[PDB]
Amino acid sequence: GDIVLTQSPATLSVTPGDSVSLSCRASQTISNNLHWYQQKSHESPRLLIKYASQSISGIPSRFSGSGSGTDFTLSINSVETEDFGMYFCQQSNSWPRTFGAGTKLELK
Amino acid sequence: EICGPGIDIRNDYQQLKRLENCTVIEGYLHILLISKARSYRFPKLTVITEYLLLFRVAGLESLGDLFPNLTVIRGWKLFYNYALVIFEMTNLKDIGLYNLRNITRGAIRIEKNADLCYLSTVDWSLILDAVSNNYIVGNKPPKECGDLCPGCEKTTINNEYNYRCWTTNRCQKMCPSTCGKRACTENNECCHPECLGSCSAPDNDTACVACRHYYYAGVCVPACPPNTYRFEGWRCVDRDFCANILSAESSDSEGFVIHDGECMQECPSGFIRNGSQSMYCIPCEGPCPKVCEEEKKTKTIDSVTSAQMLQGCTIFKGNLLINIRRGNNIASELENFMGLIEVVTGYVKIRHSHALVSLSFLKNLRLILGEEQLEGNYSFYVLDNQNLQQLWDWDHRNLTIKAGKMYFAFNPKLCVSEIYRMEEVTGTKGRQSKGDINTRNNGERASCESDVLHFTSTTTSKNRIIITWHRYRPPDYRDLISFTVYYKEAPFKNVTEYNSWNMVDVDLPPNKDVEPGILLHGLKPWTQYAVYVKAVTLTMVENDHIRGAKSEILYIRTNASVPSIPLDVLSASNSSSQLIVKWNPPSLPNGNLSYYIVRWQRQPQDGYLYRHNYCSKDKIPIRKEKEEAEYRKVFENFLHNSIFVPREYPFFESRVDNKERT
Amino acid sequence: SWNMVDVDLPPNKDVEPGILLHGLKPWTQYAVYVKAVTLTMVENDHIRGAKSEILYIRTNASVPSIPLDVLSASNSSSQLIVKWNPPSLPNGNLSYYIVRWQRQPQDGYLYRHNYCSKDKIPIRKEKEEAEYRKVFENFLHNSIFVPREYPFFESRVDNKERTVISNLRPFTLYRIDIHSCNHEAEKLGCSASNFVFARTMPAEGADDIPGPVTWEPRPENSIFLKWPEPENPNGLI
Amino acid sequence: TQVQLQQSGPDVVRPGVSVKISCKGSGYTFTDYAIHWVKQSHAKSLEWIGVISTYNGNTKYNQKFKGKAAITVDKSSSTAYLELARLTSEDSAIYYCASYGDLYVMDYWGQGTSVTVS
Ligand SMILES: *[C@@H]1O[C@H](CO)[C@@H](O[C@@H]2O[C@H](CO)[C@@H](O)[C@H](O)[C@H]2NC(C)=O)[C@H](O)[C@H]1NC(C)=O
Ligand SMILES: *[C@@H]1O[C@H](CO)[C@@H](O[C@@H]2O[C@H](CO)[C@@H](O)[C@H](O)[C@H]2NC(C)=O)[C@H](O)[C@H]1NC(C)=O
Ligand SMILES: *[C@@H]1O[C@H](CO)[C@@H](O[C@@H]2O[C@H](CO)[C@@H](O)[C@H](O)[C@H]2NC(C)=O)[C@H](O)[C@H]1NC(C)=O
Ligand SMILES: *[C@@H]1O[C@H](CO)[C@@H](O)[C@H](O)[C@H]1NC(C)=O
Ligand SMILES: *[C@@H]1O[C@H](CO)[C@@H](O)[C@H](O)[C@H]1NC(C)=O
Ligand SMILES: *[C@@H]1O[C@H](CO)[C@@H](O)[C@H](O)[C@H]1NC(C)=O
Ligand SMILES: *[C@@H]1O[C@H](CO)[C@@H](O)[C@H](O)[C@H]1NC(C)=O
Repeated sequence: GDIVLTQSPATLSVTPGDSVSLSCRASQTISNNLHWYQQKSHESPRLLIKYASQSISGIPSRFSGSGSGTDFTLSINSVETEDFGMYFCQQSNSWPRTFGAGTKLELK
Repeated sequence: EICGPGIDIRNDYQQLKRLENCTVIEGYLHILLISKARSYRFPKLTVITEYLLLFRVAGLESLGDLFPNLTVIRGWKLFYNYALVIFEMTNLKDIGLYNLRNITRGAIRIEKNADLCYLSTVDWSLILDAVSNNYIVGNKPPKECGDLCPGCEKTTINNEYNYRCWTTNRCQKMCPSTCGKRACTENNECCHPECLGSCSAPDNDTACVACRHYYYAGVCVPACPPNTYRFEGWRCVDRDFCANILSAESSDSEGFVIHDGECMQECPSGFIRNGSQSMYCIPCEGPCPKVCEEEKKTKTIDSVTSAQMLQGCTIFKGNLLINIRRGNNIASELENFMGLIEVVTGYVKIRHSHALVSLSFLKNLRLILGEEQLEGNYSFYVLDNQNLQQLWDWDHRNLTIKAGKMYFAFNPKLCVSEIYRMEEVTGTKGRQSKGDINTRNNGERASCESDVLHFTSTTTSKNRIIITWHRYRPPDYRDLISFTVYYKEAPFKNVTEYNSWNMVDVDLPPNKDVEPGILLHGLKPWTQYAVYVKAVTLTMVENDHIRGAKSEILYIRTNASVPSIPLDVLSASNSSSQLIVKWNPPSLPNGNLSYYIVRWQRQPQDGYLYRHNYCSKDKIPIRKEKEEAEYRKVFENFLHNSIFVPREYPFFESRVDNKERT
Repeated sequence: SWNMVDVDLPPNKDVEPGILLHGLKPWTQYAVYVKAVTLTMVENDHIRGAKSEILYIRTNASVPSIPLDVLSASNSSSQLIVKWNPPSLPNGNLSYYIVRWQRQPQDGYLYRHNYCSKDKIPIRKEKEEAEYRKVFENFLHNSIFVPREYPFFESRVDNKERTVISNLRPFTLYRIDIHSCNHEAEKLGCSASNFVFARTMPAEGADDIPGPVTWEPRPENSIFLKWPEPENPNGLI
Repeated sequence: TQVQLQQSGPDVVRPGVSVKISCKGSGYTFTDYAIHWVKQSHAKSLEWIGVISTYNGNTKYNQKFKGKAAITVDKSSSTAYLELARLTSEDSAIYYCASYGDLYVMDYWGQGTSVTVS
């Protein structure tokens, strides 16, 4: 069947300056084929992390990906006043491509 | 401007406008059923990978009217070994491709063009390679044409030498003798060795109309740069290009693979995709696994064509529904397609499969899961199989049903004990209900434990075999007993029971002192036959203990006979005092050939010849519907009454112990 | 040689059991009958099956195939006989054929060349190729023919596969388009054309001088022979 | 880099009508990159619905959207199209155009097209 991505927690109330870590777990084992996206309010989602870990030219050094297999984590060292948005993880090893439910990073 | 991966222009003559900007056509080009009614000219096009096809284009007089600058037809993929097909082109007068230089692969098919001239005026031996396999028939006869080049050069066709030209105004461009295999500019200055066709400038990589090896960044490279890969058969693309290519949409369509420095559609034979849908192929040991994915969640195998879709699959992402009412050799034909299926993600339903006496065709199937199960949580569900004698559950096989139950009903020839032995390996002992497996309507006609029929004596001839077995008293005194002899030609012993078996029914003899036997009529000399007898116990009192009798498969070979004459004796002389001679093994050897025995006798020089006065003659001699098979058979039958027992001119005799040559 | 398929009784009681047949030949009578499979939990008492009558259903008609092997000859000037074979897949009742013949122009140039300089003046009177020719027959389905420089003449042949064309110019080439229609071709459209080229017989004695030769003395020791031109030559003088 | 994707304007259509969304490429080789389509509604959130290969024209759809969506391309105009027939109140969402990546990652995203079914 398909691959479902469960992102926990669904919402994180954070103050600018706190270090936070997001989690995106998968039903089947994805090994390395997971990607991350940031979507601010009234914008389009932009790519953050290619293939679970390796970052993208342009995104700040605060964003870092981890995990391999079935459990993946996205870390943010010191959240800034701009990083407040909604974050997704993208499945990418088996058709169809599926996304996570989304984790909202709102202001505490 | 690359256009592709395939242009198919038809019907609408205005649809030809898709070639306004194309300089290279990646893939074939089809111009069909066009009815021209201003003209269209495409000097941009120069190269066409794969083939070019033209069919029933009305109004077009010459190919130069469309593609005057066409130089190279690569023929990477051919239209049935043809790189150019011009068929039923009306109003066409000549192949106006006066800039065509090299056709790299394939032949030409020019057919049914009643007005096509300038065919013999083209030296196709210098534009293509396989001139022998070209097909030029049905065009305008050269006697009624009138080919006249304007007024150029000329060369040799067969033993003839005549002028060469493409049309009435342009001639056939050729290269000077000094360039050899290289190409030349219009001004006859040699083109860079990696070039092909013409040149914008002599001896320059970036001034080539077409590269002969590969192309990248405007350069004719022999091989692709290290970070690029061969795409199609003329250009090099990077890795990010083939990560965006998608094959034709299918049930299991995916992206392209990078392998051996080439970017192809699927991994080649003997290779499987590394990881999870990655871009690279990894060598797979022995048989490479092919997981088969289908849109229909429950694949129904109700015919012989439906099983062909599961050919070579190792794992099935779906459900199997077997429903085989008819079929003779399907027991061995299904084993060709499904014999490699090992894992089924869903359930398996054997419904109304009257042709199946067993499930042995599902070899290697060792895992059944239960992702989806029939109503009532069933992963194995057989129903109404009036001839299912046994399952594929031999004690050698392996099986594991992860989740689900098993339901058995209305299978009369299946022994109820066989399905209890299934849940041992299956691992579902006690998981089913009380009605899932019932002795009613299941095993009603099953004859489980049987007796053993013992052969007593066999006698062989060259065509007859007498065999007798022991008298068999049935288990019940009131049963009527009869026998059935199964015999068939078996070259070797691995034989499956009943199928092209020959059967004859012999009765138990009335006298109790004589034992039942059978005489076989006309058999081939020295031929191994598989024979086994089976008892027919018609029980007046049904069931209690249904008990049949079956014998072991006895292999009897008939006697040997006189061999046939050797076939097609041919002889030649490579040197004086030597004679080579070869032949073929006889039609009916009737045994082991062992050796051949050849004899050669000197023949006398012809009578007379010495007598005639050859100074008076003018010529002195020198020396160096169809039932004829039945005719020659009559003369082979004559050669049986005369044999040869081995030991004016004398015969010399030698034995050839192995080969058919001496 | 019966084809069998098992369809189950639908779960919803308001919908009735049916079956869809996949790939059948156009305009072909099929014998169909359904049979019930009653697996009785309680055996015998009254073994009772259900059987239907043999229903004969014929599929629709489609565009016919092109006529097969068009051959043509000329037994006389201004006449052209032409025979063919019925198409491979008629897909209905053949009804009639529709043939067309177009005059072909005498070859371009030919008038241009000075044939007193030439040495030869022209005159005129393992094996999967079946799969190869099949590909070109599949192409002729996207284009049909709806019936009603040189003009086309059109005639209907109502029965046979032979016809003779009348009123033709002697020793002239002709394009012979032959189509095959059927009873439903008035809405489906008549089939494509399998064409052939044929030239008529030469008009006997039509390419000789029709009058006497006259001569007139001219300067030097010269003679000017004058003669009339043949009005209707065989093709061209 | 000068890569950008421009999608069609917002649409407010009645139920049962067909609609298609445009997406024009710019600043990059349009024939070298595939184009993905993503449906973002209030429920189900981001739903990948299909990808089209600009080179050959072939597509791969999500089975949840095969009978509903249709992805086409225009090589000359450098524009892809996402057709949606028999629109329902469920399909009322914002659809996104994604390219400049591959069949695995969606690097660049269009501004999105708002489809509202009244
Ligand atoms: C057209 O070009 C091709 C490729 O340039 C020629 O193919 C050659 O075929 C011979 C056959 O033995 C090979 O030995 C050569 O290596 C091939 N060439 C290359 C560059 O590999 C082909 O002969 C050419 N045809 C004509 C008529 O010139
Ligand atoms: C067919 O072969 C069998 C042996 O396989 C022959 O039986 C032999 O017959 C010879 C007679 O010359 C006896 O000397 C042998 O003792 C026999 N051997 C056995 C094992 O019985 C049989 O005769 C052959 N058939 C014919 C027609 O010659
Ligand atoms: C196949 O033939 C049947 C008739 O035998 C066609 O049914 C007719 O369809 C036309 C539509 O133009 C109606 O006007 C008629 O009233 C129909 N007749 C009957 C008896 O139903 C059917 O349409 C044909 N199939 C196709 C695909 O054209
Ligand atoms: C071809 O090039 C012209 C510019 O000369 C352009 O307008 C057109 O869109 C291109 N493509 C086609 C199919 O004509
Ligand atoms: C029997 O074995 C031979 C050789 O091993 C093989 O050629 C043949 O196909 C086999 N036949 C069967 C029915 O197993
Ligand atoms: C005939 O040849 C076969 C194959 O080598 C061998 O097994 C058999 O024993 C031979 N028969 C005799 C009588 O030598
Ligand atoms: C086709 O021909 C047969 C045989 O003459 C005839 O029985 C049938 O009615 C014809 N069909 C039509 C539609 O005229």
